[PDB]
Amino acid sequence: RLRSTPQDELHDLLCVGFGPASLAIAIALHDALDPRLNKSASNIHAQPKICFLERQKQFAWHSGMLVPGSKMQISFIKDLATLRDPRSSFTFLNYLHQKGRLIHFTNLSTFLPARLEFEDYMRWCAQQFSDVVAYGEEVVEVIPGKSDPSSSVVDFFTVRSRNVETGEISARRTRKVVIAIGGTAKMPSGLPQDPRIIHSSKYCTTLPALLKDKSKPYNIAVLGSGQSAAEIFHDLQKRYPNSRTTLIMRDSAMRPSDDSPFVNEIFNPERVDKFYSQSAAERQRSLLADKATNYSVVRLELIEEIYNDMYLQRVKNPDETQWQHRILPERKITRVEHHGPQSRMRIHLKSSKPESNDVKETLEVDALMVATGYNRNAHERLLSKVQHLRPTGQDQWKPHRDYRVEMDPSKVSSEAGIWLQGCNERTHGLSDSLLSVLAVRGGEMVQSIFGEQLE
Amino acid sequence: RLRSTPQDELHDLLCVGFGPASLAIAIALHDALDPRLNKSASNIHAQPKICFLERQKQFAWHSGMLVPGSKMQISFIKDLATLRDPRSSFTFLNYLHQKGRLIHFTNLSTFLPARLEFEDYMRWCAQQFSDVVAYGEEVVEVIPGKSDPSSSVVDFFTVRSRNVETGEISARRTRKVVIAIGGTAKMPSGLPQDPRIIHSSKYCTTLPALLKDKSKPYNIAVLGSGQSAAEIFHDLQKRYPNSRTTLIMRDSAMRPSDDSPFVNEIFNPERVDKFYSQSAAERQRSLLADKATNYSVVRLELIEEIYNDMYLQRVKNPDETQWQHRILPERKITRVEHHGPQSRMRIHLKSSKPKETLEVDALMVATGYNRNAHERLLSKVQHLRPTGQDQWKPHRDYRVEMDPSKVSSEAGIWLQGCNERTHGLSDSLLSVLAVRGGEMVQSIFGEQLER
Amino acid sequence: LRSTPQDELHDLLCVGFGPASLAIAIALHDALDPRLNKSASNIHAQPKICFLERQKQFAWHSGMLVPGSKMQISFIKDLATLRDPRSSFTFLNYLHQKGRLIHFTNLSTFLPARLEFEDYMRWCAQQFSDVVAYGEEVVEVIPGKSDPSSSVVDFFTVRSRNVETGEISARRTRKVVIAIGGTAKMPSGLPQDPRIIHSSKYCTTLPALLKDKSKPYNIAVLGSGQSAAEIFHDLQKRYPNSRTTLIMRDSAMRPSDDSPFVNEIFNPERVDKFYSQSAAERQRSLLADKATNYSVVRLELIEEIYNDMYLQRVKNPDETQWQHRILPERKITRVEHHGPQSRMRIHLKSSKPETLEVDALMVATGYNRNAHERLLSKVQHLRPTGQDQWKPHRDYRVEMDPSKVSSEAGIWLQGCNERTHGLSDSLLSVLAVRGGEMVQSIFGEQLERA
Amino acid sequence: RLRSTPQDELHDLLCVGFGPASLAIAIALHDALDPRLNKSASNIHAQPKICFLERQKQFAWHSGMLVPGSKMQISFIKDLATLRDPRSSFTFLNYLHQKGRLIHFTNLSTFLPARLEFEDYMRWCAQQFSDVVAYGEEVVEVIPGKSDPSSSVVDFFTVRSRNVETGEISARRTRKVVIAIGGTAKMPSGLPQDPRIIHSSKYCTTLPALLKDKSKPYNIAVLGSGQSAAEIFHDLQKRYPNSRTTLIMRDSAMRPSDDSPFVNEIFNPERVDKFYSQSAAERQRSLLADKATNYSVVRLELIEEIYNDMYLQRVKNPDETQWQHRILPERKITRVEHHGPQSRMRIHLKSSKPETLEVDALMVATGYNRNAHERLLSKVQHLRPTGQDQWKPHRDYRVEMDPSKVSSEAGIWLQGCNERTHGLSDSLLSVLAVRGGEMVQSIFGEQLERA
Ligand SMILES: Cc1cc2c(cc1C)N(C[C@H](O)[C@H](O)[C@H](O)COP(=O)(O)OP(=O)(O)OC[C@H]1O[C@@H](n3cnc4c(N)ncnc43)[C@H](O)[C@@H]1O)c1[nH]c(=O)[nH]c(=O)c1N2
Ligand SMILES: Cc1cc2c(cc1C)N(C[C@H](O)[C@H](O)[C@H](O)COP(=O)(O)OP(=O)(O)OC[C@H]1O[C@@H](n3cnc4c(N)ncnc43)[C@H](O)[C@@H]1O)c1[nH]c(=O)[nH]c(=O)c1N2
Ligand SMILES: Cc1cc2c(cc1C)N(C[C@H](O)[C@H](O)[C@H](O)COP(=O)(O)OP(=O)(O)OC[C@H]1O[C@@H](n3cnc4c(N)ncnc43)[C@H](O)[C@@H]1O)c1[nH]c(=O)[nH]c(=O)c1N2
Ligand SMILES: Cc1cc2c(cc1C)N(C[C@H](O)[C@H](O)[C@H](O)COP(=O)(O)OP(=O)(O)OC[C@H]1O[C@@H](n3cnc4c(N)ncnc43)[C@H](O)[C@@H]1O)c1[nH]c(=O)[nH]c(=O)c1N2
Ligand SMILES: NCCC[C@H](N)C(=O)O
Ligand SMILES: NCCC[C@H](N)C(=O)O
Ligand SMILES: NCCC[C@H](N)C(=O)O
Repeated sequence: RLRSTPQDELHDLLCVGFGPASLAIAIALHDALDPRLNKSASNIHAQPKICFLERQKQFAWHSGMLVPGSKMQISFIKDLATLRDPRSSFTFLNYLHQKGRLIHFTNLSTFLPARLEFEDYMRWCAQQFSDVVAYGEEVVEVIPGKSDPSSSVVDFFTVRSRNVETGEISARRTRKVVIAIGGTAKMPSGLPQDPRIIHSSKYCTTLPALLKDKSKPYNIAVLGSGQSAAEIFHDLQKRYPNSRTTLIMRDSAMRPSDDSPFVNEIFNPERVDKFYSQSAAERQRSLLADKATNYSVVRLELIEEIYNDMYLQRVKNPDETQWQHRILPERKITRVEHHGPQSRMRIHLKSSKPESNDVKETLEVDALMVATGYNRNAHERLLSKVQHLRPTGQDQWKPHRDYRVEMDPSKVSSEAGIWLQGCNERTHGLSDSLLSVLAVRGGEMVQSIFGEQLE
Repeated sequence: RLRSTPQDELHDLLCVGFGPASLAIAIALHDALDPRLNKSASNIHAQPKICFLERQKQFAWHSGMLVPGSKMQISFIKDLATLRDPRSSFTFLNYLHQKGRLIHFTNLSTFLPARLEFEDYMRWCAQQFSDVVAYGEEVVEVIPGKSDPSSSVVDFFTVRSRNVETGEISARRTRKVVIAIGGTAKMPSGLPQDPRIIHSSKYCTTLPALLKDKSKPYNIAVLGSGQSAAEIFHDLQKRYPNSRTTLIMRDSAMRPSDDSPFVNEIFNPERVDKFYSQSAAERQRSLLADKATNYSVVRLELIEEIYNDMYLQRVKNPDETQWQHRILPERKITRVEHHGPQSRMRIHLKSSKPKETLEVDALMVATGYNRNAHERLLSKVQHLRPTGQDQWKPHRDYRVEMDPSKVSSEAGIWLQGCNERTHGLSDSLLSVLAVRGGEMVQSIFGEQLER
Repeated sequence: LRSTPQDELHDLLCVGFGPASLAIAIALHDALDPRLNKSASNIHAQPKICFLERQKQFAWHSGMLVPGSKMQISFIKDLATLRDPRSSFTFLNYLHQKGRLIHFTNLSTFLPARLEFEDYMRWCAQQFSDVVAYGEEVVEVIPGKSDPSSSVVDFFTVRSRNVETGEISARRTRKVVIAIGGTAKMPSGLPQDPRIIHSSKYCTTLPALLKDKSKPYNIAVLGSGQSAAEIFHDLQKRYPNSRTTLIMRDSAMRPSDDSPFVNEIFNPERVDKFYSQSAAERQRSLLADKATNYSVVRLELIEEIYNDMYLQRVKNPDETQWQHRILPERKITRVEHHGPQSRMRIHLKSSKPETLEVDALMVATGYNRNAHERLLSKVQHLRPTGQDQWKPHRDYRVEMDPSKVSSEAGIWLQGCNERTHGLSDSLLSVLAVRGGEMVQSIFGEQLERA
Repeated sequence: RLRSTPQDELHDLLCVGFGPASLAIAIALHDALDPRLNKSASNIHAQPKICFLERQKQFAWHSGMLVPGSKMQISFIKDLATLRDPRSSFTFLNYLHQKGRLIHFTNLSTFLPARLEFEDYMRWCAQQFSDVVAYGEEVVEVIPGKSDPSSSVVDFFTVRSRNVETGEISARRTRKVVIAIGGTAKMPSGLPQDPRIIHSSKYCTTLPALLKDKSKPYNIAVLGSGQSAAEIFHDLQKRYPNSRTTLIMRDSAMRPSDDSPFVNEIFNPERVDKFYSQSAAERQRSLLADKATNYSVVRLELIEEIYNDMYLQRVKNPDETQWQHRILPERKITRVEHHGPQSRMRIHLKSSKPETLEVDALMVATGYNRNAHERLLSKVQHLRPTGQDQWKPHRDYRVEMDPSKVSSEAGIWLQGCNERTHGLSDSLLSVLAVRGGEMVQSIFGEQLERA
């Protein structure tokens, strides 16, 4: 439970996006006000005026990548509450207990539930906050607010959102803003725009509408060699059984993701303090050394499955060029021909060896899945009408350790501010975009944003 | 947490033993009284008068088998509370959080903590009941009590215990008794008593006192082929590196324990209802069908290590009879000669099918456990049973049958941990303790807590 | 190995050309190779050998080449390695010849796909095409007396029916090997119907019955061993909108046991120890080791099937609503199948000492290994008087009355001797070593003279 | 069996070293001369005059690192013959069959034999070449020979070795030389030389002579975080149960070695052709991208074991600084005080980003160098093409020589030190079986074809 604020009142906090980062904040505030879990909150009566705006029509966790049988890449103990308080009612185990499913999950013997199940757990959590989440609202800008228009100090912010069904613009006033909008699809700048070129994030939701007949002999290419690329390549061979699929990667091979126990301690919540305090050179060097814990890597078991699928083809035909499904390593796409009335595009491939008697290959494909990752800079556009409130000379938003961005103290009241969530890897460590530290961080955020107010 | 009852007052419940079974009852009672876990408890004034008697000097979980590196045989999710309420403060995960170790345990990636750790967890739990647990008290009998002697109705029980340090006998009066005393060492009937013949349960605590010099080339035999035998045999080779150890088993081979997921559902808490209601013939048949889940089986990984160690010996010497450590299958012990001043006993071996001798400094007897010590403990109330029973018969709720004309309905005796035959293969393990503790709190204190 | 003209007196005739006989062909080849056996340089006389196989080409339980099915035994136990790793008929040399050895090395598995191990044995078998007559089903074995003045049987006539033409062919031999594997075991209570198909004919017969891979068929599977689990699992992929039901009289699928100490019962050198035990001892031993082979599923497939069921529970807590269901501790009491309805009605009762409407029932109830009894009925009078069963010696030669059968003639059994020779007899476990033993038993004296 | 050549004759081939690389060459020549394996070998009555010089007294494979329980890091299929011919009598599987051990190894279900076992397998191979291997001979230089008086062309080489027992210098003449001397111990340039500073390569042989009492509470430090460091650190805690061990590494963590299936194909024999023909810049980039397949990495299972042991210490005491065994990451050694009459050295630590210990010994597990052939060949380096400062092998491992200074019938080959031109597999067992066969063609092809 959290009771709603009338839309027109001045909010204490408005959060943009209701994915796992914002949801853990919602959960942490709930637990902070629960006197059974927090002996102090016995004397507390007033609840902060909180509001969440989410672009999707309901809570959903990367729905375009809910590939049948995909598993989480992280232990369920790192759910949205347990590392902060195992007694919380929002643990994965308590959710299973409520679904009457806990003993059955115990016999699974896995730390890595299906992505479908973990979505249901977080959907189960999120439903308990329906009175403070406005769905179908896409935030478009954040503009400065002044209670006295003749004042030179901004003391609140107006968040504007467009309803995804009507297009109507709504305005909500708040003292503090959290931006937790995840990542945007990153496409190679050389690729043209075309309904047959689909980022991995829209795989489950748009590809079936393009290629309607599940038995047709489509040619489908996949670009990339990380977890998204591997899952799409593996699934397409099951989803379209008569298809010819081609995995295109600029590396020489899929490489295994690293979560060996010592290396994995960089994701511990208490490391965030050490990481933040290092110099920019140390943080950059560290992120590069631990690259294989998260980016451009595939879970070993899935590498092993794809290799076995390829081995079976080799058993049937010693000639790799005749295989139904193929991996073309150390290639890059140099041209995509897509104009004209035909269904298929023509992809031109050259070696990915640095430009420093080469051969060019062509493919005709009905679709190209682009599994080339994500950017986390969409907040720059959302915050562009308040960036003049930054300190003189900053070209980028600067979060402190507590995730609040730096602002000119003469332009912004100390009672107003903006916080960033999920886009702070460079200052806060490889865990920032993941589920890794969300439970603990939600607690930190509730202290940071509401600590004085609750006390 | 739970406040004490004066020793001389009439108790609501007395529990004999403070192992995991009693600890689960204590925890569930705490949780039933916790307004965070039951809003239907914010309006509860009186805490029931509860008492626990434990013979050991502190909480301890088979400390004589705390073999270096030994692991749990069950997922940590089946702890003393989670399957009943994951919000409990007595979960394993919350314990880790209090110890500041939760994130580190996460990187272990295991469902099977070290036995040493799970002991500390339950010990951490047990400390919060220190005001209601009397340690160093060995219960010796349970005797019937009558508030009106002129009556034919037993309406309470007197539990007598001997202090392990002083020998003083104490008497406590209670309306209800729980017996949760675990198992006793099962010894083969043909073996004589000798300080060199030591049951597995006393391995860590007695053997080092006997074989003090860790460098001597002792001959040590081990009898059995279940989990206790496998762990002792493996550990002896590290503990006494120059020893010659011999594993003696009547089966042909160590066999893996079965916790494959469909088979493992017999341990689910909700199976207890189905199992309890089956006939005596069906109950026996299923326990025999599911034997490989618990008795006479070794965790697959431990077998593989032992086999690898033997394989390495074969690499060094192809003649098995010259090996330092040996496994002798399909053998039974027919005689042990032990009378004499000489240090070693002479073990005589025969085939286990329906001359070999070993001279040994010690024999570890890893032959399992019996669970009927309650029969001796309850013999002075045996006349209160319905006429014709030669055994104590627990109902589904674990309360034993008593002649309704001889025992008041407000008094009773419950059994815990010794009911495998009527309640399933999960009765003696950690499997259903969290849910079962909750059930017991309902059965014994439900009416009292509701009013 | 060079062929023998059909009409000549053979030294050895083998009935069946599956893995059991193939191991013999391979072992005889190696016994004659001077690279492997120095003495064979002084042998130019090859024994007169011939193989009769009922299938049109070599094939290894092809009605069960289920997509993704794996071997249940390490590739080291191929058809030659445990006898001689230098043999050209090893699995590793096959991979090397196919140019696949390093790629297989990167698979890091001891358990090849069944498809692959079948191709490995097919590669072996093709090198014996001159002594294998395919499409020939042996129908009887009949005694021969070469000396009209004696009553002593000193050879055998094996007659076979060609499966395509029906012509009956007769071949004379001094010694016979029967290595015809197993026959489908069906529960005695089940009626015959084209919709009731044993697991051995799953891949080959069911597709002809259920042609539309997308139709919402109800398909039941009976049993809980490796075949039941592989079919139950595959049907959910093969007919994705189907409703499948696994019917078992046990309470659960149970894991197969190949832990290292238990598994030593399959070692080649155990056969001597096993054979010499009493009948009661051998019977007790087979019962104690049942979980090594019968009524058991590889753990990984159990875990997989359980995971699929768990996903259904996530989607719907009501098991009775599931697309795919397991009904444990059940038995089939009646099958209603006479009628125009496309579906049969299966009647279920509890198996301790509800109905389904199904388009098909897969019967995964295992195999019998006694078909040799009918094949040998015209020589049964040659057994020692008082024996009601064929008795193999340790060397697999069946006992015969020395006053009725010349010592130069005899009959050997392969694959049907579990009760006398151990759990390894019907499997691949000891075939390479046993191939060697058979060549010594059958050709030892002849190869020495030669 | 290859027959020996008289010591004073002109050899066709002389090999420096008799480790696995040279042994694979010996095996491949044997197989090339076997008419059972190569049909042509029937019409060959001329065995090449071959000789091997090995400094150790008998075949031995990194005996200084035969840590109890250490395992191969490579599938046994990549033994010294199988990838070239599975029918060879020198396969690992055939060795097991000859030792009567094949079925027992099968029940192990592993591709990774114990290093102790794989050592014995290669020793079993090596015994069959005893007539052409001179043990106890340390090669010190290779000198050019001119058989034609007044000529300026080198057409043979003199290999000189010192007897390890007597110190006597022997001279052997050959037209072709193979250098296969493996790697030399790499020590950090800042550390001083002291009997207490011991490279990992001498762990099993030298540390026990230094720290003789296995029960004393030594402080033993280990430097590095690759496979050698991890095995020693792990072993020291078993070998010296009361010691205080400290792992010092400049990385932040031990990282797992990569042999996942697609990545691992860089080790396939046929990749050598692809790698060799790539540009110098492309080869350096590829070697950098695949580093985690071989250098500064630990087998995952071993990392997990070390992490488990540390977790247990955390269970016993939450204060990392009080643990018996400790890991100090992101440190480098800046100073060692060791000139003193006190038994312990003083190690000074600073951050390894761009504290003191007192220890009885420091194990330096800092890897290997492969450039000792430069010193062995220094008296023939004037024969390199003008302008080369380094030895350059062709694809077939023959080093380039000025065609006007060296007869085409003479030459020198390198084995194992050619990673920069031939791929990450060059120094390992990965391609030895195939490569030996290639070497037999390269060195003896014309000679065997004329025969
Ligand atoms: C397919 C896939 C699978 C995983 C992962 C990534 C991907 C692509 N991740 C990493 C992933 O970032 C993480 O699991 C969470 O989604 C991060 O939560 P955030 O709320 O910061 O992002 P996220 O993208 O989840 O949530 C942001 C939300 O904001 C909304 N939004 C965006 N713009 C808006 C606007 N203008 N107005 C209103 N709402 C807006 C979006 O609709 C979305 O709901 C992961 N990590 C891990 O530790 N373990 C794992 O197993 C995985 N699995
Ligand atoms: C070495 C070993 C290891 C395990 C297991 C057994 C053994 C021998 N078990 C099974 C084991 O029975 C179970 O884990 C618990 O110990 C069950 O606890 P109980 O409380 O029923 O008795 P348990 O034996 O624990 O404790 C009963 C207590 O009663 C006391 N007592 C006895 N008589 C008394 C008297 N007259 N007066 C006072 N006190 C008395 C004893 O001192 C003891 O503390 C197990 N199960 C599982 O599910 N997972 C696992 O990993 C294991 N591990
Ligand atoms: C699906 C499946 C999978 C396996 C296994 C069984 C099944 C059903 N087995 C056990 C199996 O029995 C063993 O692998 C071999 O098939 C035994 O070979 P046999 O040659 O003795 O019989 P098998 O059935 O192979 O061969 C007998 C042959 O005789 C022929 N035949 C029969 N009657 C004839 C006649 N009258 N005239 C002419 N020819 C006739 C048949 O056509 C057949 O080819 C196994 N074991 C193991 O160790 N590892 C494993 O992975 C497996 N896998
Ligand atoms: C502890 C350890 C363990 C392994 C490995 C390395 C180390 C340090 N390796 C890599 C290793 O390099 C490989 O196993 C082989 O030993 C390489 O064989 P070489 O014969 O080229 O050198 P190697 O060092 O084996 O042999 C060279 C020989 O030349 C001798 N020698 C040197 N100088 C001489 C001189 N001047 N005169 C005479 N003789 C001289 C030496 O005595 C030695 O015997 C490995 N790789 C892999 O693929 N799998 C694995 O499991 C392992 N395991
Ligand atoms: N002996 C240990 C058995 C534990 C049981 N498999 C369970 O899951 O409860
Ligand atoms: N059903 C297959 C059993 C094979 C047996 N484990 C063996 O190793 O021979
Ligand atoms: N250091 C050992 C590397 C061996 C290599 N992965 C291979 O498979 O050949």
